[PDB]
Amino acid sequence: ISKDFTNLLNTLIDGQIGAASRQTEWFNMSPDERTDYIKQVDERLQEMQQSTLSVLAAQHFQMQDNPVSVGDQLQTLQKRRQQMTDVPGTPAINAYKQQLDRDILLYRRQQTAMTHFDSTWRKVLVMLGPDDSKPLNATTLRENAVDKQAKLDTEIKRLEQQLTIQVADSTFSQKYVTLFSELQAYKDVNARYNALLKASATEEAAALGALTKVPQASDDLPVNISLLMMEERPGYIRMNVALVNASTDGRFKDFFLENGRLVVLTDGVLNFSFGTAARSLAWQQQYRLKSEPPSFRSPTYTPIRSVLVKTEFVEKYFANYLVSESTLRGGFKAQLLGNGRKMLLTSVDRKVPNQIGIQVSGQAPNTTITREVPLASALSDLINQNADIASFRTIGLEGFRQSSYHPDRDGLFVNIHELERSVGFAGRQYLLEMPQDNDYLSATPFGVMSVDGDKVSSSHLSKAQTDTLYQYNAAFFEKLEQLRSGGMKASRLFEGSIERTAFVQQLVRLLERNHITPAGVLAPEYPRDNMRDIKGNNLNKVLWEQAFAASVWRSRDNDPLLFRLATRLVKNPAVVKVLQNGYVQSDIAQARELLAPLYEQWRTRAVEAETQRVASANAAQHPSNPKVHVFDQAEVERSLDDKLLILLLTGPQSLEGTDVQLRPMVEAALLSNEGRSLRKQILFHALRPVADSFSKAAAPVNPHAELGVGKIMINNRLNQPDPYLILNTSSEEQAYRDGSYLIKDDKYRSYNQFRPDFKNDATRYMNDLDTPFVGGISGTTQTVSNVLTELFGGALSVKQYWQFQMANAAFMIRNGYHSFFETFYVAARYEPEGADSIGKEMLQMFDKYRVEGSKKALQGKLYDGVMARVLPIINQGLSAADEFHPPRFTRIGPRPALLGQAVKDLPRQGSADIHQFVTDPVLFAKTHTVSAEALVRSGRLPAEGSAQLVKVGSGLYELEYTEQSANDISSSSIPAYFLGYNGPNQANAVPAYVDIPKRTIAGNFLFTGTLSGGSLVVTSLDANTFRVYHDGRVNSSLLYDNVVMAVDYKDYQIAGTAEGLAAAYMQYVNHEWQLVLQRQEYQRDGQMLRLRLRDDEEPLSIQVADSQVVERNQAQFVAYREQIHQQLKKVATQFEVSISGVSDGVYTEGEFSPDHPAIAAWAKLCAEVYDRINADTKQLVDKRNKLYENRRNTIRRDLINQQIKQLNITLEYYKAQYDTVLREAGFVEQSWLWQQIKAKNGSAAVVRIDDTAIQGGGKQRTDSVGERYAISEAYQRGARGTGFSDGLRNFREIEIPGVDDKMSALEMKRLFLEGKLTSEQQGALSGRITETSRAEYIDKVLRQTAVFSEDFHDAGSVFDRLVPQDFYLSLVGDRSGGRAYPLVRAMTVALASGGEAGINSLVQKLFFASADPQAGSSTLLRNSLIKLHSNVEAVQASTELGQFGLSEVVSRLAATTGTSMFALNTQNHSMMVGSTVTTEGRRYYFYDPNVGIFAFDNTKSLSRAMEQHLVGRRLAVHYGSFGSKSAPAFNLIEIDTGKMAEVPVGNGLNVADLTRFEELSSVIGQRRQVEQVM
Amino acid sequence: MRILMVGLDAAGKTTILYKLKLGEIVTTIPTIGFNVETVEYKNISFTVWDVGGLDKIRPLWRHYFQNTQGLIFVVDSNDRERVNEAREELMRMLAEDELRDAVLLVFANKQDLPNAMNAAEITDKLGLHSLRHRNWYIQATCATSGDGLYEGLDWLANQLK
Ligand SMILES: Nc1nc2c(ncn2[C@@H]2O[C@H](COP(=O)(O)OP(=O)(O)OP(=O)(O)O)[C@@H](O)[C@H]2O)c(=O)[nH]1
Ligand SMILES: [Mg+2]
Repeated sequence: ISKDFTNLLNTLIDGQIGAASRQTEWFNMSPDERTDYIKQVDERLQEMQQSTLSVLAAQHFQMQDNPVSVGDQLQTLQKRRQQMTDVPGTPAINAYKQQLDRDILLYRRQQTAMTHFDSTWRKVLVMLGPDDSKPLNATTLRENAVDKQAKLDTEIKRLEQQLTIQVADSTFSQKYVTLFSELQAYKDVNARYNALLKASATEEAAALGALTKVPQASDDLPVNISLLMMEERPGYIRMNVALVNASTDGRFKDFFLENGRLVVLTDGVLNFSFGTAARSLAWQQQYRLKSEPPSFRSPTYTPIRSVLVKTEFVEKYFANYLVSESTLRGGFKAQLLGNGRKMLLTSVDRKVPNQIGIQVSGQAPNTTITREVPLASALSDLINQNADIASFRTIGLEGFRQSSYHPDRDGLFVNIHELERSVGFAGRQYLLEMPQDNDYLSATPFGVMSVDGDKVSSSHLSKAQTDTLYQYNAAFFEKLEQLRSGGMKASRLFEGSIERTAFVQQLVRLLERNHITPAGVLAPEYPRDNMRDIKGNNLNKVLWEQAFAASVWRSRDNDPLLFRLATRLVKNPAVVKVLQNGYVQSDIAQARELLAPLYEQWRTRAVEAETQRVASANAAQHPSNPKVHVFDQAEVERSLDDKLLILLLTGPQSLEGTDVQLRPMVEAALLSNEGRSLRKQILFHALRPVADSFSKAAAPVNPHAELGVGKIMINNRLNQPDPYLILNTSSEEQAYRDGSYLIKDDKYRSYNQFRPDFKNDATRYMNDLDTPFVGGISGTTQTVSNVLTELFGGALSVKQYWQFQMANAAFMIRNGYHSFFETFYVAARYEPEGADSIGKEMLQMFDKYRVEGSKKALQGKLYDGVMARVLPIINQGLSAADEFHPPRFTRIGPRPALLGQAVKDLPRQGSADIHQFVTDPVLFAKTHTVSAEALVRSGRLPAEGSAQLVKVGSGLYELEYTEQSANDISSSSIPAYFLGYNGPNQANAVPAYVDIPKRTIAGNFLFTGTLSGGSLVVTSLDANTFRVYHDGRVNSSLLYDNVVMAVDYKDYQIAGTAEGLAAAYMQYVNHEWQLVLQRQEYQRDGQMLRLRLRDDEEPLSIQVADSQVVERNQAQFVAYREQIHQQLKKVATQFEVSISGVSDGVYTEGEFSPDHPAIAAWAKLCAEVYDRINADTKQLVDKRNKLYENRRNTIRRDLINQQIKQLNITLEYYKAQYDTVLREAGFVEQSWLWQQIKAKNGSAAVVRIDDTAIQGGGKQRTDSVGERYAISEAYQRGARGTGFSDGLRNFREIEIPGVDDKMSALEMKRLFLEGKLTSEQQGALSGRITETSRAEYIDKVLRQTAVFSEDFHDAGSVFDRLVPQDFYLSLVGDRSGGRAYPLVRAMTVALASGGEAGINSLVQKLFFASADPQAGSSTLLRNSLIKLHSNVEAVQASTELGQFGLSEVVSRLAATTGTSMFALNTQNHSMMVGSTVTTEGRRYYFYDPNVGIFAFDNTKSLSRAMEQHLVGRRLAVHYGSFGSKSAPAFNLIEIDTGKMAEVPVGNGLNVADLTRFEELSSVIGQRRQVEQVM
Repeated sequence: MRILMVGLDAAGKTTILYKLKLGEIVTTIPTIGFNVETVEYKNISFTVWDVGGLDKIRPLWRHYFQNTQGLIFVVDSNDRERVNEAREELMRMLAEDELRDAVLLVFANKQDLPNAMNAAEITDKLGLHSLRHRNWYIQATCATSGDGLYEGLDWLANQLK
């Protein structure tokens, strides 16, 4: 709460950042992340107070010997409380009191229960006993049978009734507890009595014993009373079952709610448990009670499903198992369920009662033989019978979804969420400081951490040390507690206090001692390359190395080499030494698990050996000792492990004799992925002892100058063992004994023992490269790699070498022993001499990048530099389909690969409610959304097909074209006439049309892509047929004739806006067509967009065929135009411009054109009002950009931000208030022109029936064939007969005359735009086009994206940003080449308007929009780069200079003054290039959308780079450049960035609007929220 | 203490702001939109928002009401044609509940100009005496000389403590 605390935290943050070197756990945060970090700080401080200092108090107190007794638990605890009811208030004290209270409640209850149990047992034995004239004996009890069995039964019945009534009691109570204990006593004594009556004369005395044996020794509870203590509410116990993973889709064992019933997703689970733990292991050790064995706590860690279940079921089946008392049970029991099924019970633990392996099984439903089989549905129904339906829950489910999201990674933890999820977890143990030593030290409540170079230990605290530790730490936390509440007044940490600085000096080392640093807790979704991990390594680089290790080590490709190595290695005698390694003994145990049945057979062999040992010990000469007359566990275990080791090294082919009978199981095992994995993990561990055993001297073959010739500076470590990472993995409770201990050597100890030695030159060097660091330069890898020629017994090929060395590097990364670099360096020193050796280059490349990294972030350039050189050696034999390719490095986190093994294999049906829609379409459309999306991102739809609905949401349905025939109406589909999408250019005379009968028989509906700023016009072609037009011009219904139905822009316009959106279609209803208009909109929905009906007006409007529509609209349009001229006159007057002489010129002559004299006055007036407002706003645009720059500054204490929102609001007001006016003025003028042209020359001058009378801005516009093809393949204008789709369906079967596989993609595209072939032939040629295109894009560019980065680097570049390979505008066809023409037009505006920050923002947008392929924003972006393919305003923004050779291009750029841009618009592609000269000298830019953006200081360097790139690697020929192969000729097109920025891309967005610091859904939010609201 | 400094365009608001903050005359620099400065004076950090007074952005003034403790309304004493426009805007501002607790300091600026209205004449033309339930003050100033400005700040500081 206190602002002082918040400022103090901000202060220490700022200061610790200012102190940062490279490699630090602090880094600068987003101003949002700031608060989440501080929140987690506060939370974990509260956790410390409640959960560790409290148990420390329970040992500073309790120091004095109060009365202590295991029986007087209640009294012992009570006196411990009254000893301390005097103690001052402190949250740790309150937690201590409350813990003691809860344990007092539980033990009070239990002691009561056991008390009334004992009194009940005594009462019932008195009731059943004979008179005292005889001793209690079986004879008198048998004589009693006929009465007292019936008495027992009657009492049982009465008790069951009365207790079932009492279950209405709201909480456990003396009466409830009484009755329960009595019932259990009655049940047990009844059973014991009946057993006595059944006992034979030899057994009779034993059962009489069992009756007289009151449990009065209190050696253990009655089982049912233990279950009573496990009850969560009176009459119910909480059952749980633990998942492997949460199985929302059925991939895993699960138990979930399905259709109101609870349902186990799988037929049995080993992981059931009952109850809940009373307290943490901390409290258990504080009481020094027996701790429950960890095999209860170890077996699982993912979310758990649980519910209360009726106790009778539990006590019926599972009380047979659940006894904690060591009654011998086998591995299994099978229990008859009341439905005739079995339940199988599994001894999953040989000691613990209350965790259970359970399987349900029974007569398989609907089978020929009564085989018992596991049955999830049976268990589900039986539970639903025995469960309460209330208080089902999943524990930690969002915890998983808020920390792992999914099964995340095959590698070590990266943040505390992945640590706490890992199998190593048990409980979060904070550490604290023991500062009164000469220097500060860390202690647990039980002990101070002894530390040594080899060893980590604890010394248990004596009382004086506890008093020290407590008094200090408590004083600190008391001060902190004051500071949060009493503030500086209470805590006196005034801004000048030296105590304040000492206090912070303590807090900082506390916040380091626990890894509460930002890298510990932030766990962001998309990792900015600034952030660093918990060890200060770069985060994103760690993620990339993890994905690399996983991909490499999961490939099956190298295995024939590794197992050849193993087959040789296994013959060496030294391999036996491997078995006594400490770490080796971790993993052969897993082999004991995988091969369980064979392992059993082995042990059945082995137990013979004990017999031979005892026999030999007796056969030994005159045995003076049972010399080996004993079961030696270690001997047999050795022999067994040796057999398992041998069976792991040599393949299953080594199996022989009787074990071949089980060999098919072993074969099925070893060929699993888990088999291969283990099968190699034992190999690399086995490797170290043999390598060591040669002791061959070091002899690196490649020298290195920077770091000492002839030696290596291996190891390079400082020992600084982390106590937190040790204790937060499960050591043995021997640490917890309150006794001095030496901690285990777990495998992670190799991850946590070491830290970099900053004194060594090698450390300084590595920090220059800024690699990750892990355990220093790997002397182990040297020691191995020196002797590979002896391990394999012969020299390796450089192929074999690099194969082994990459497998080795993957193994090393997997176990956490070293970084990539820490291995590859010595690899490069040891790469064998050979014709393709490459380490010499790699070294020189390291040096080259070192002299850079000292100044700049390399962003992975090092890793690409290596892979560029390694990969063509690896893939040297393979087919391009079979190459290995690693995941690809990016600014955002590592994305999946796009090639080779990693991809190989790595219409919606719809609802019959179609019939309701047919039956009452008016009510349906009034109450349901009808969308059209699938009719946008499919081009070239058939003229005629089947249309169906698909449902998507509440009243939300989507249309789709489908392939299924409508003549099976059960296809959920109907005969419909499709209409293609028409283009958006207002100059278009040739619209998309289709003809449909009046009183149709063949089909009764017509559908089209979504209308947005255009019109659908229906005209009556004859007595029997309509022609429906999709016209891209506004007000088009005025232009056509015989219009009987139409929807124009005004009919669906949102008032006061250009925006509108509606679905329109036709229906054949009550024997007539009806024009049905469903007004809609896009709507924002949680950082996404959706469509919806417009709710602010009647979302639907309907027209039957009428005659007056033309008059009714036309009069309105005439008036509205007059009105808008009034509007514009008003606005112009408001800005003082003279409107004199501005009026409509009578249309005299000519075609439609912009800037026709008739409208020239209006156009001038628009232009002027524009210039006034543009000059006006530019001053704020500039000052706003200046303020964003200001806010970029690192040092700023605090907000300056609100000035940005205030300028934003001001400008967007201006846009909303005036842009609409100017645009509408343009529209009404264009509309009036088109109407005049109609009125004078007739509609046939203003609508044209077909495009073959080609005309436009000029007779040709010399658009690249590529461009004119892409336009020709993303709009439909005219019909598309079905053969086109048949061709696409059969394009490989079909034959096409005059075509062969060796035509260029260009000559195919050209011949296709000749249109001579049939639609089926055009479909087939199209398919062949896409096939050829993606085969070439693969062969030419993706396989060589690496070397370009280095060419641009060492040409001398000064800044770069790679761009996402993945962003596509269509899922079908050639995805690669359609995006270039709009992208270059966006990029050139971005660069001209916002420089490097704009380029960054735009590439970020593309990355996100490619990571979320169907998110709302990525949809909007796809729909907003389209509409830049053929916008005539772009031809207004152009001037096509001639073709030019590159040298001339360079000289022209050198000649330019001020910003200028040029496209090359090569015959099939468009690079962009240009210069800025404004400040910082002249920076020259180059941009190829297939690679990335680069910049340069000088034209010599620029030309040398661009030549190397375009001709040196022949890409100009793949792009079809003009002229000779050498010295290629390009077009160029002098884009005017001054005008292009203002082109509309629909929905009121200018290209400028996508070119801004916000997201698109942000800007649209601001528009909606300031336009429709306000 | 957050200070909103408003008034019609060309009044001298920026000149006053920089005479007070920097002790200098600067006058050709534009203001359209806003200026803000932090000015330490005695115990108080005055943040003075000098917001442009062009009529077409006068409707935006209401987004600047947040956490404002003081109002400076600057009128060109030599501008008789626009003094009632200033009055209308002042009264419209005083209607806003966000400013209900704001104290009001008027600077009658440009006392050096030949037809400059004085503090009392501005007080009468603006109807300041009619302002009920409002702590207000008017100071005759010449921004270019700096006369009256610190008397204004001193008053404002004493009212705000
Ligand atoms: N003679 C005289 N001129 C002044 C005085 N104060 C300001 N001026 C002049 O008035 C003109 C406008 O001053 P500004 O500070 O820009 O006034 P403003 O209120 O910020 O004007 P806008 O930015 O348009 O809202 C300048 O030319 C100043 O020289 C003054 O006290 N005496
Ligand atoms: Mg000004």
